[PDB]
Amino acid sequence: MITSAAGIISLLDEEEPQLKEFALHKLNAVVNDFWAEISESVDKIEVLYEDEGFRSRQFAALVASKVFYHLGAFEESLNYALGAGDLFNVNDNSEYVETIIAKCIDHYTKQCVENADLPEGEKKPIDQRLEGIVNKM
Amino acid sequence: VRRAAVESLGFILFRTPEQCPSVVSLLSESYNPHVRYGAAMALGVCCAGTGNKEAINLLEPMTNDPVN
Amino acid sequence: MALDGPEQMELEEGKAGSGLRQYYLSKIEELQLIVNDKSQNLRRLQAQRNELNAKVRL
Amino acid sequence: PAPQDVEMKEEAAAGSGSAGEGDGKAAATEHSQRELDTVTLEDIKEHVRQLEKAVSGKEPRFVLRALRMLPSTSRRLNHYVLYKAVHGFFTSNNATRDFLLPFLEEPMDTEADLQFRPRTGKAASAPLLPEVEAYLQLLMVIFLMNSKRYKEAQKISDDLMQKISTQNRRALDLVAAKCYYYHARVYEFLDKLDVVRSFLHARLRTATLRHDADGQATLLNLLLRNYLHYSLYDQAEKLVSKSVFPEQANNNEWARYLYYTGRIKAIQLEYSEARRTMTNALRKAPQHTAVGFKQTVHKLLIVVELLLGEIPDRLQFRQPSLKRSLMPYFLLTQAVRTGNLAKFNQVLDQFGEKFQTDGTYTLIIRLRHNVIKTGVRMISLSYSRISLADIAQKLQLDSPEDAEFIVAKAIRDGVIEASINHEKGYVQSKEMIDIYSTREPQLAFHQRISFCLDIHNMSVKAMRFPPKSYNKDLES
Amino acid sequence: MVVVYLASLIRSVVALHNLINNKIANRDAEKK
Amino acid sequence: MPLENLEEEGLPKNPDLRIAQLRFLLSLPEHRGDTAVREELMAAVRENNMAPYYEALCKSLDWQMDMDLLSKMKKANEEELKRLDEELEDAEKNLGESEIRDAMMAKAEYLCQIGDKEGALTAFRKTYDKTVALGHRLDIVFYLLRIGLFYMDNDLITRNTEKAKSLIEEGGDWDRRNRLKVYQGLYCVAIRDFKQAAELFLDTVSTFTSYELMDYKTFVTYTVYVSMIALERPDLREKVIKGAEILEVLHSLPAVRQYLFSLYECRYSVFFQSLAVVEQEMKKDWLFAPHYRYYVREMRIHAYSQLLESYRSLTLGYMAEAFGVGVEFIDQELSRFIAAGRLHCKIDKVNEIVETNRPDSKNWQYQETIKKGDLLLNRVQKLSRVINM
Amino acid sequence: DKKFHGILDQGEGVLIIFDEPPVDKTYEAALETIQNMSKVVDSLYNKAKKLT
Amino acid sequence: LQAAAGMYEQLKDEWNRKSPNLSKCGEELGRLKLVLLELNFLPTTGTKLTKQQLILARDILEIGAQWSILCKDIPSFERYMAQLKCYYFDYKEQLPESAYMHQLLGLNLLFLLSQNRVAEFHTELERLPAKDIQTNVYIKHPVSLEQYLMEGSYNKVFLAKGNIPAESYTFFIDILLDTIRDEIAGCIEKAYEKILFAEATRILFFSTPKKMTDYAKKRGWLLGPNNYYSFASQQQKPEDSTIPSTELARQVIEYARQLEMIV
Amino acid sequence: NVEDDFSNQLRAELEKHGYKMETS
Repeated sequence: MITSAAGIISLLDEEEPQLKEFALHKLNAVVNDFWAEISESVDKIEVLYEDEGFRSRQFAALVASKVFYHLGAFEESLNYALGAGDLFNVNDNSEYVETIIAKCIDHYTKQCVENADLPEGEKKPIDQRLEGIVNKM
Repeated sequence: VRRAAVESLGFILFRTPEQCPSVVSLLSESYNPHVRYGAAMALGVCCAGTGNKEAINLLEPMTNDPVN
Repeated sequence: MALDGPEQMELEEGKAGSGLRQYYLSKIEELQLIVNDKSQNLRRLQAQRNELNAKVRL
Repeated sequence: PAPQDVEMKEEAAAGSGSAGEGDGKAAATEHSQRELDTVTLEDIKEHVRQLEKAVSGKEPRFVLRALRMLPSTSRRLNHYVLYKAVHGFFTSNNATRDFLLPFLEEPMDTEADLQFRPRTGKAASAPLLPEVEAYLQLLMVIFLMNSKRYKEAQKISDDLMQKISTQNRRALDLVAAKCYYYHARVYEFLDKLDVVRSFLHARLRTATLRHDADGQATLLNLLLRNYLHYSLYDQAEKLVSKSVFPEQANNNEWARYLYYTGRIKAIQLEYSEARRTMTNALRKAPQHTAVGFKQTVHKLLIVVELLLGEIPDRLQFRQPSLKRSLMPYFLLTQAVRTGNLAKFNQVLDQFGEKFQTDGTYTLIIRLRHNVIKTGVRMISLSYSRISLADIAQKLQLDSPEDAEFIVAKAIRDGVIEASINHEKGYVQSKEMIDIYSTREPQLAFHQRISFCLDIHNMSVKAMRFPPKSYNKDLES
Repeated sequence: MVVVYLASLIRSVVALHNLINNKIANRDAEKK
Repeated sequence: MPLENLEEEGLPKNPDLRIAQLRFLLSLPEHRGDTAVREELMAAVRENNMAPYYEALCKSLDWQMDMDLLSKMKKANEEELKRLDEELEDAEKNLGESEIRDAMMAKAEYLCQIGDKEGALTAFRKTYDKTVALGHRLDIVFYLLRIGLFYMDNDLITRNTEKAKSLIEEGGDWDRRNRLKVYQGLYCVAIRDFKQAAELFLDTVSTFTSYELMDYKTFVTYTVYVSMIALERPDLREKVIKGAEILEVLHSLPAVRQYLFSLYECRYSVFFQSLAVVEQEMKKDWLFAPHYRYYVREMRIHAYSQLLESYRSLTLGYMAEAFGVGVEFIDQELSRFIAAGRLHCKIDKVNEIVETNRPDSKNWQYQETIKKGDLLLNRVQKLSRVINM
Repeated sequence: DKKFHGILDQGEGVLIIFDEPPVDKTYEAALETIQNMSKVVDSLYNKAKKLT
Repeated sequence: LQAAAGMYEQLKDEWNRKSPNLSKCGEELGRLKLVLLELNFLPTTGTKLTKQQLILARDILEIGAQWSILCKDIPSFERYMAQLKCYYFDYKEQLPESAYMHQLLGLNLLFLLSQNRVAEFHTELERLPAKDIQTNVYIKHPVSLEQYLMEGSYNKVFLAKGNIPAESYTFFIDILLDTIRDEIAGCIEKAYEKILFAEATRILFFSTPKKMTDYAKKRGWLLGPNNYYSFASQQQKPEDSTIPSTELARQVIEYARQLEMIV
Repeated sequence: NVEDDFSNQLRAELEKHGYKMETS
């Protein structure tokens, strides 16, 4: 509201997997209400996707992709959303963060155009999630 | 070469013929009346089946000019 | 569609496809910016040139 | 009275609203716009029209003259900005303070600017419809600066603006960037701790899609002040890292922006960087909305600069007509300059309260050191070897034992450039300085020469763009 | 800059308010 | 003669006797009939406080506003108006050039007595447009100067001075320049440039004839002191002290005669003592002398600098004796001056040597560059943002 | 007078005379540069004030 | 909250009311990390209702950060210190005020000076209002310590005060002295020509003269029974000098071509 | 200290008298 983000950010960092799981869940709803603190502090969220000591990789990844978009890097939001696996579908369902998704078709068009030329390749420089959004579209 | 170049543009651009009066105008301003003869041509070809408003007005001061 | 109104699905529902239209329009919005400044910059050079032409012809 | 007022109010409204609207409709063309929006548009909407002619609350007529927004919530900005006190925080109107609509007269004609109410009102995904409703929004909330009104925009009276925005235009954002500034101010003036962030945060997301520097930039600055005052130090600290601020930004938003950064730097212990940004802020906007802000700039100006190691004169400050805010400040300038440690810190400790609102207060403690440092600097340059007792008497140091230690601390930094002999009780000047050398005067000249380039480029680029535009469109 | 800007600044103030009236003039002038 | 008004005016303004001086001061405006401007004039005059009018009290009891001031004002104005009417009307019937001119010179002289600054410009211009003798034209401007000085605002005089400058050249009368020179000096003492004031005062003393001066005797006493401020010792020694001109000017200087002696002897001790006294006797008396600070600084620099410039060494004990000032005090004053470095000297208190660097090299010329450089640095940038918006 | 530009050393009883003028022409010009610019900017800036 | 005793209520009382038991603490350190899920729920979702709640929640957490200094667990203190940053001011007002808020702040501020995070000392300070209610007796040692240090005083940078609780305060006093002296020693290296054996205590801010000699082998200051460190140090400082061709403000060749280009 | 001139009138008088009696 006018409540500082600082508490949430500190929880992400902590060793215990039960704490981390709470931390993102709360972080996710407030993301629109407060970008400012969280945008520098995006680094912690990203690591949390990477750990395998943490159970909740898809949620962690989903949270970082929104903060990134907020900063105004359309590109970094993409990498993390593809990292999530599932919970890509939720970003799509929202329209004030359908941007990540719409941009994914955008990023795709570039790569596929290079592969397209001699056949109708998607080839090597595209991954599955990016490939998927486009054909669903 | 200046007069020559301007004509060929009008052919390339007639697949969006509206672009041609803008570009041909800039070139006609030049010191050489030579370029102007080509300018006239560029427009003509571009618009030749069906034209624009703009193409006709560009051509019109040159008709009056007394350089032959 | 809009840049507003959340709704469920995207697989083939088609609200997402319309929603992408609103983002397709953002792309032209990115593009409208480059184009206006290119017209203004061309114009800057034309003003200078028209002024040079006038002397030589004269 | 009421019969005369209504007529006067429609005629002024119509002229101003129609012009404002006409520029957005044309579409943003950056070079042309920059002159149009800065001097003309902002000034007529704010100072010239509202304040002069009939009363200073033209707003009850303003709703009926042209559509604000389709729900009756915006139409009832005669109950959300005349509701508080006696006709808002501005002069008493003759116009009716009523719920839903005032009067029932509809002078919305057939004219497009003058806009019929079902016709423009719908908050379209088209960029055109929000854009006219926002133009009308601009004039009401730009009054907020003149009025100094509180909680007549904290409640729905510019929370409403979010609902109008749907898709938004890129063209819209340059003008909307001015409206946003005013949304923050109303809460910030009283120093209310209510949800400034939600509206500003919402505006950030659209502005990034549209690719308009002015709108995204302006939100980062407002946000920075809201948090610092509030004592939510962490948010303010992080935010600065985005950094964007275009030249087509308004003269007031620039001066505000420079000041806020200046505070953040000064506590981190960048006295050097802090001094620079704050000095630029006073200078860059002489403006007229700046006047109100400038007094705030002068408070900070005197304390930062003194910590960095330079002294100014009390004489400089007194001469402008913003003199009234500089007055406690005259005692501080003199204290550092004479070399009077004891007078300077005691005065500042008590003064520290005022600064706390700003969050400048953490600096006040560090300021005790700087007077002794300034003092040592004049003595070191002047002399060769001068005895320890002489320095202690002039600077107004606590004892001769305090005096050796403190003089040493200044020395380490290297700006003083001396050595102090503790067991021999003199200070020696390592300075035997002169610019009589080989290359050294060029170095002095070099800074002046560097700075000139920044002016030259800025000048050249800027000079051609407005006359070529007017020939292009309306040359008057 | 200030010498060329002198003219621009003056044109700016007149032009903005003129902008809706100019549409009727422009049309008329252009028509014939 | 109207210049007498000023002399008297400095005394109630400064502290040296407030109350008694006020009656006398008030009388010269009382005859002229100064009333409309008088209330506005008091406020401006202040730069060491104390109003020359009854509209404020500062340091002591003020003299009252005489009834005579109001009565003379109304009577003089009524007369001037009757006279002028016949002449203006007559002017049309007859030669335009002559009749109006004579009428206008008189009308202007009364307006200047009230002290109406605006009434003085309007009256002046009509006479200039028409035929008028070059000597007679130039004389007129003197009144307009006297009111600006009277008002003693720096702004107002600068406007007058611009007009005066254009006009003197057209007429080409040297007798008239001398009266002009004095007014110009009077303004100069008033600001921070005594340096300029010295030149004007010296030239005029040698050849003057008693018109537009407040008292020759006071004026000669004052002239010598001002020359010192501008002129360092190698110039000062020749011109004032040993020169032919000072005898021709006549002597009324003695407090100042001793003052010049102290710099020449190389015995500074008596210079400083006299400096303190000179501020009390000359400066306060005179209306003109604000930003007193400048006067003090320069005089003190002159003494220090001349000894230091000549000598790269002196021993401390000798240096202290000669200067005649206390040790902490000699150091503190210098400390300000060394920073600028036109002197540029160190003092040892452990080696007992006072050293002078004495740059006449690249150092000297470069330091000035820096100071000027700062002022230029702010202006240029300020100009760039204002225009952009 | 500055007829030889030195300083008299009373501590050893020598007349030490300072180096022959070393001031380059560019350096002397730099002070001059500032006068030309200063006069212009000051005069311009007062009228310029009206814009904002 | 208050909820689930033996790592809520008991934790508080062992530092304060009762007598410290480290043995009991050690196991509660693991337990305390689990409880943070409920505790930090009150800050960063604050509201008017939660204003009473926040105080109660803070007590477990802050005492537990104070205990981490006492266990000699610096990473466990840092994790908990961090959550506590949100409590310094939160919401419109949640009442940051606690009876051990004053004890928590004393150790925090000291930790920051010891580390030589002087910047962090200032940056957190402006955030802190809610320490004015606490008052300065425990606080008075880090704020004063910083000021005197800033000033350059070496006889006012006391560590006499600041041991009035002293359950974890002694730890910061021991290290602060050592870090600050080293900095004072760098100062002296440039500052002063020669030190014998008997003025060294004060000037170095070192403990003994014996020690001044010890560091005189380590930083090669020594030259005879007294040091000559100043000569080398003092001489290096001038850098205002310019060697033929400006390279101080970029090399001359590149700079000279750039002036042309701006036109 | 706004202007040195007021203070200086006393300084020069005072300083000379003391200095003279002692050394000079």
